[PDB]
Amino acid sequence: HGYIESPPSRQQHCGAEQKPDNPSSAKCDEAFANYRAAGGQNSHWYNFMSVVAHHEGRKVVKGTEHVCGFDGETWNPAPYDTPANWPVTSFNSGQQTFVWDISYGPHFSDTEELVFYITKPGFSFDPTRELTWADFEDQPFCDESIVPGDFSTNSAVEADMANSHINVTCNVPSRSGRHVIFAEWGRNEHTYERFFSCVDVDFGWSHP
Ligand SMILES: [Cu+2]
Ligand SMILES: [Cu+]
Ligand code: NA
Repeated sequence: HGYIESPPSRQQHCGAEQKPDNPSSAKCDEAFANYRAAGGQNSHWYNFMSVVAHHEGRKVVKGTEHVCGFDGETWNPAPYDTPANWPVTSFNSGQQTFVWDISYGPHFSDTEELVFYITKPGFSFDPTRELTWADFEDQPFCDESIVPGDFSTNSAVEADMANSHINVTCNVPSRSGRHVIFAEWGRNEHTYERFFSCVDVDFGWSHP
C-alpha cells in the first residue's frame, strides 16, 4: 500500500495531508468538491494508499478507461481520476529522486519494479476533463526493476527501512509548463499487486 510522497502526488496532497472532512488548506477543495458532485464519498480519500490492481500495469494492460485510478479495485473511478485544478509543484527535468511511501503496507520483500510515464511534450492540461492515454507517452521514461526484494540488484532503487520508503532515481524528460507523471509500484508474480500514483508538476518556462 503506497503512493508517491516526493514530489507530492495527488494522494500526498489530498489524502496524506488534506482530508475533505477537516481541511487546513484550500488546495484540494476543487478535487474534493468535484468528487462529491460526481457521487463520490468523502471517506474514500482515507484510502489514498489503496489505488491498486493485481496485474503487470500499463506496459501490458492497455485498455483502462482511467489513468490515475487505473480502473483499480478500491473504487472506479478513483478520487484521483476527478477532473480538477489539482495542487501543482514546481519541478525540474534531468536526474530526480521519486519517493514512494509504503508505510501503510511495506511490501519490500517482493517489490519488483517502479515504472514512470509522463505526459507528451505538447500536452495542454485541461482541469474539466479526465486524463486519457493519448495525453501520455506510449513508453515509460523510467522503468527500474530489482530481483524481487533484493535492492542491491539496481543502483537506481533504494529501500529506506527506517521511513518505509522506496527511493527511485530517474532521468526526467525535458518539459515546459504543466505536466502529469503517472507511476506504478509493482510487486512480483506471487501477487502481481501494483499501486498507482499521479504527480501534478509545473516545469515552468526556462531555456538556456
Ligand atoms: Cu513517508
Ligand atoms: Cu499493501
Ligand atoms: Na539499490
